Amino acid sequence: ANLAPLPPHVPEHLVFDFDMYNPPNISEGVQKAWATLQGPNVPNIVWTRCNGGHWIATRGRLIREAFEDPAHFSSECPFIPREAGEAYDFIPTSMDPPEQRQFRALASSVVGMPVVDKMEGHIRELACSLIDNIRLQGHCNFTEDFAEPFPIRIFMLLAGLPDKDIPHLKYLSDQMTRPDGSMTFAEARDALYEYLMPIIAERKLKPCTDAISVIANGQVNGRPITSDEAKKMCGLLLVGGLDTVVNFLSFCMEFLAKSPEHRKELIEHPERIPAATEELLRRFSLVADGRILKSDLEFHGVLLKKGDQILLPQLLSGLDERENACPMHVDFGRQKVSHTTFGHGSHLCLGQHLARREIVTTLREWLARIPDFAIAPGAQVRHQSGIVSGVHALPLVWDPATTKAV
Ligand code: HEM
Ligand SMILES: CC1(C)[C@H]2CC(=O)[C@]1(C)C[C@H]2O
Ligand SMILES: [K+]
Repeated sequence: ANLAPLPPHVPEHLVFDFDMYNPPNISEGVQKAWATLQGPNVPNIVWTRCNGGHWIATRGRLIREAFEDPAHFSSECPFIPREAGEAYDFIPTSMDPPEQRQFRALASSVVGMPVVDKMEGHIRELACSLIDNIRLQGHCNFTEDFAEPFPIRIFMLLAGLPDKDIPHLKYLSDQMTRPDGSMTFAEARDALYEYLMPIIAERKLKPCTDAISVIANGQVNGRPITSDEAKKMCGLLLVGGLDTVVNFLSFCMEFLAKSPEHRKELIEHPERIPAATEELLRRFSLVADGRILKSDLEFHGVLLKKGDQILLPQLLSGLDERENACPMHVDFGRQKVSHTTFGHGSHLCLGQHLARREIVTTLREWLARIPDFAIAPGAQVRHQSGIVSGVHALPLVWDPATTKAV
């Protein structure tokens, strides 16, 4: 990991060379590898020299404080490294208020609770279909056989995209969150745009009721959304639809495959699933992005200079022992589940109703049919970090005679 030379305004004792794309002991799990930032030795604000050099807030309180302070911590450059944050132009995420407010309203229209409730029957049926089909085999590669097809196919149906384009779209979205290096962020962004611009154009000529039609034919400030804004908005929805829930589901199922007491609780008390969903979202939070400083700022005794970037990992607040006692322990009866998994401040995630509904459906439908399962013997479940953290592969095994037709 290359280290950028230490800027002169940054003092030595705050330096902690954390690589957000390669955190230390990832074999303990990516959330526990990020939590090394909250170890005993570690200041609450640190400078890392990796990825061009940037600050990191490591505590839930400072993360929330920064997220509620867009006048100082701007969304104009929200990704590390700078080159990616500079090329990030998705809408509404790259706008500060009040400008982002009306775009947020358009985006919210296509993935909001009215749309989730409209899709619920599609969501239920595809999840049951996927889990039937594999129920009698006694094994699966969960990432490939459920975690990817279930949320992506729902998102493609909501956006009206053939699905068939999934391999290409999935590969581009991955490039922007956990890059492999064969493309810059801008190169993946520009390929996503070449895909989207003709569909947007096609859909102003022949509108359907899908999400891309509704955006391209939308309005901000009483005037038509432009072609330029429509593709930056549609692009954002495509990266969240393809690379968030997908990764999160694998984390949960890996947890449940090692935790029979937790499985039984959700089978015997199905009304507990929504609360367990919240506690799995805290424990297996997976997003981390950042902000750029609009001005010099003395932040809890540390001088941040105009143009510094600061990583404010959304996943860290709920792993913070100051927010949740015994934070690595999953407790479905936790009296207060404190987290910022879906963000904080004016950018709080718009697709979170879709995500919760997909997570709850996975939990209920998988456990109604495959109540007993395990990680394959001698399998290594390998994690991966980035803007969105993930799981490489999750081989599960189970006895088909202990499954259930429903
Ligand atoms: C477990 C699943 C998900 C998690 C943890 C998650 C996380 C987040 C986080 C942390 C942010 C704030 C980023 C920032 O402050 O810069 C955000 C924003 C956003 N997310 Fe999600 N997301 C998930 C699923 C989805 C899905 C499926 C969609 C569907 C399109 C989506 C759409 C959006 C949008 C549109 C925004 C921008 C809101 C704004 O900037 O005003 N998310 N998400
Ligand atoms: C940070 C996000 C999770 C959020 C904004 C992004 O770029 C994401 C990676 C997808 C979208 O939902
Ligand atoms: K920008």
